[PDB]
Amino acid sequence: TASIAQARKLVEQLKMEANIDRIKVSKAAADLMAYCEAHAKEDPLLTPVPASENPFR
Amino acid sequence: ELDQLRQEAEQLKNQIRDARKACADATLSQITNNIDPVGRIQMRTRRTLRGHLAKIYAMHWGTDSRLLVSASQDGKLIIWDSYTTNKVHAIPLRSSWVMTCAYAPSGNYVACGGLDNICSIYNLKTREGNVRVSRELAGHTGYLSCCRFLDDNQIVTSSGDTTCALWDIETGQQTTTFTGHTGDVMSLSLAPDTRLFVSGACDASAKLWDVREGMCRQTFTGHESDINAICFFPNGNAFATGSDDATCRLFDLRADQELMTYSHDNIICGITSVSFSKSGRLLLAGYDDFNCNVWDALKADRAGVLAGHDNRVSCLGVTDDGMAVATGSWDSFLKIWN
Amino acid sequence: QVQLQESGGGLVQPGGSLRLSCAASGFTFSNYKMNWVRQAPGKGLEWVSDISQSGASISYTGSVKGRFTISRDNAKNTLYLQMNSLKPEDTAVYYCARCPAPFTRDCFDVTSTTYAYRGQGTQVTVSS
Amino acid sequence: EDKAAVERSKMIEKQLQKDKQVYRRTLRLLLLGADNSGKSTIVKQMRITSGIFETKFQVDKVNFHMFDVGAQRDERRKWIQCFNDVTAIIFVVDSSDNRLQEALNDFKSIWNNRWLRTISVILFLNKQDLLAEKVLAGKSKIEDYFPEFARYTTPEDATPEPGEDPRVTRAKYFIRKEFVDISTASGDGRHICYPHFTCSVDTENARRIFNDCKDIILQMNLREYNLV
Amino acid sequence: TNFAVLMAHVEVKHSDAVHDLLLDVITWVGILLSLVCLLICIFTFCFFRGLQSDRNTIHKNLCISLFVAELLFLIGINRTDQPIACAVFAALLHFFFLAAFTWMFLEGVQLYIMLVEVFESEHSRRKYFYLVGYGMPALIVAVSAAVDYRSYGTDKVCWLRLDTYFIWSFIGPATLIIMLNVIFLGIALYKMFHHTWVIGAIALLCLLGLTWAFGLMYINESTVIMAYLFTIFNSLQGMFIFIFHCVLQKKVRKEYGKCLRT
Repeated sequence: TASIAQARKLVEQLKMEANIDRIKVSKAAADLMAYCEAHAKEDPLLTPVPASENPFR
Repeated sequence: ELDQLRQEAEQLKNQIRDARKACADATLSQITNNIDPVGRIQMRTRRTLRGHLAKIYAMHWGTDSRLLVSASQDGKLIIWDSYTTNKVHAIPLRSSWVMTCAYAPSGNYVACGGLDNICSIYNLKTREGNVRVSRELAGHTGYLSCCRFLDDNQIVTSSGDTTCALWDIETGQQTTTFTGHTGDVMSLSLAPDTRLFVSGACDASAKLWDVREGMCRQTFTGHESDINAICFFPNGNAFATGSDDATCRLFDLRADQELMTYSHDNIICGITSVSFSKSGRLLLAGYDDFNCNVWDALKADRAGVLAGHDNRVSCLGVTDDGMAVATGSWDSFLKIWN
Repeated sequence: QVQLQESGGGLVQPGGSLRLSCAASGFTFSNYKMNWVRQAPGKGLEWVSDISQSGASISYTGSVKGRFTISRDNAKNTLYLQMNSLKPEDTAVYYCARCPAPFTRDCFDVTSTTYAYRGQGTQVTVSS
Repeated sequence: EDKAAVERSKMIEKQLQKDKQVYRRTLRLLLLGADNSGKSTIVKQMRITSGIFETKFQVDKVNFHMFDVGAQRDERRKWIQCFNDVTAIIFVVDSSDNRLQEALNDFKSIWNNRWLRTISVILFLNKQDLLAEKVLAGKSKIEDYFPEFARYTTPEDATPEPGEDPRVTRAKYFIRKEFVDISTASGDGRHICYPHFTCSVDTENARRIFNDCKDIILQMNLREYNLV
Repeated sequence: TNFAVLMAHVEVKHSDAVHDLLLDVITWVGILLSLVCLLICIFTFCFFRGLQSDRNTIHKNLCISLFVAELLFLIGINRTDQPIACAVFAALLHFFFLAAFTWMFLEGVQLYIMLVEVFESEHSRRKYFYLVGYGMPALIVAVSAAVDYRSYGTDKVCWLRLDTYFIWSFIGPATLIIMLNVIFLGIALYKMFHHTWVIGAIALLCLLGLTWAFGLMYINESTVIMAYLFTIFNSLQGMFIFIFHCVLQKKVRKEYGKCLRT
């Protein structure tokens, strides 16, 4: 009865996955935007650094 | 009965779909109509490391952002110093069909794997100054795809038998086994705190795993074909996925669904490698049309192209302090950009 | 979430006729190549016919040459098999099959070990 | 302490030069077939949880490495991309009718894949004596599975082996004709198929692989001169 | 003294027309048209990483030898007024033209070992290439000077003499080389008709110095058409080499595009 066991496991997993607290999407968008704005001054690939302090030049 | 179980599965799926559709109030593109575009991003090649004889499949950066390891389909693993283009080590392997590499966070060990279903761990700094094979880990029943370190004594692997595993090195035995996928498992990524990790597995599905317990926490769907690369966002609250259907997507672990799609009407080739930047503003991706693309992760509009390779682009990586970007491709060269 | 569901089938006397219709959901329908598969008692997985993106290329197995017809319905997202003048050795379970990748002409879709994008099937029984 | 670093780099470069010289003159082949075929016999027929097996042989002072796939699943669309630079793919077929349609489909799918469009295939139609006895006895009829054997005639330019019934010749050349039609359906001219007939106990396979590899490299050299 | 004195064993050629002016103009126009393509060829074959191989080696050396020989021919052929100051030009001209012909021969030998002996070999043969390219010219010049060293300079021009047969110390070997190159050429074309076009076969006519045999059959008048063909075709060797191996090659042109688009 491999199919029976597989179906039982699938139903148990789905049941365990239907009872988890969730929040709104706009909250996640706000969090990501805030993180992007917070560390913007330390991103050399987006904000180039002078040549004197560059390890590769 | 099988019919009752299938009906319960259908009802649970419908409940999930309803509760999920009851959460999309605002789109990412509407909340972001006041963001300055990053503009054109031009990148110039600063170095070119030569020495391999066949196609490269993997590379990992060191913790100090100076030393790196590379792995090729000719049975060799090279340790380079990027500042001066020196060679610090060359290591020959027992097998030519390598598919992964990893570099220890303490700088004392390396690991490799491939089509022999075996993970090999090599010691770097010994009293004699010679590199010798310290351990061989066996137990998988399918080819290994990726491996990453947690510390000097634990490791995590993912194989093509639809499984992942957590290994103890000193004893040489498996400690935990994670099961539940349906197809081949293609990539895994580790969190900054090293307590949760995510896996993508070639059936248009992705999963998140807890390490100390051994259970699946949540799963995500949405792609149309296989999944090829995966990596975390810096804060550990998101990740980004590429697929063989020529589309990239962004997933979140709290709202528990999809946020943004990166695609185009001309792009008809899949995605091979993906990795974020330091701030999370640039998403870099390798394609099968010989060049790499740089995507504004919040605007879903292209911002740059890197077009210096003559074959498929396989591996791509970013430093620990943000300086350089390293790419390796099927033409046996490796390039540093800044 | 790739989903395929079949309809039609049932019981039919030898020399009969039926029409198997399959519906899809979860992807664009035109970029792909589509196939037919069936499984008989005490057997593995077989192959019958294939049709390409536009419907301008067809291919059949020899045993159903001059019998069965395959159709792609783009606008209604459907695949069709007209089946006629039967034999008792058509008694089987029937699935559709989608190729794993878009914009290509290759297939690796017969695997027993749970190929992903495959249907649940319908039963065709022929007796008298 | 830059001098010591440069010294180490130079030693490593010397070692890599030796390694490259050794590597550049070894040919690599990939073996493919089905479970009911006899590729293991061929592996044991050639003389000089493991995931891959390797064998080595030497013919006319040239070294061949051959690879076979062991403990893997039956989905092949991911580890088949590791063999895009090999010299040749060796395909073994059980030509004793029924599962010939599966063999045809697998060969057709190998032929049309993007990462294998430049790679040549050497075709072995194994299981000859069984075919001879089966067709000669006549218990089973080939016309059931393939209706087109109801009109085929041997081409007038055929060169049959001596001491052989015409029926077995019709059968075997029909089976070969199917595969060659699938081969030349595309008609591109960048890669070629080579058919052969083999049995269970033979001693002339290394020479065939040798000669087809020589032809492959000759074509590749002629294309460099823009002279084909 | 136009260009065909290099291949001229019959010393009684004396004209009675205005042919000399036209021949001199053709020679000067031809050589200056070269020495501009050869520099491009040398730079292309030296400064590009993606083309390194034995064939590239032979091409680069052939170009260097041709450049030096033609420059020396232009500078110092009409200096018969200093008895000890171009009896040294003749030796340099001899040595460098011989080097050009030896590399032309190595082209055909290279053609042999990519179609007849198809497989790779155990050991690299670069040193033997550099030792046969510059060894035989030096040995021939040294032996020739040992046998006779006063014949380096004539009255009309200072090239090899003709009263004694010293001239056959350059015509002799060169001809022999041609007699082998054509052999190799046929072999290549043979495979074309037995194992499987015009552009490639014409392109091989320049590296193999096959046109140089026109100026051997030039003895009296009513044969002047041969020297014309020699002067027109051989003085433009650099132009043909550049056209065929630097413009119509996908590899070289793609490399140019890559290095220019940056």
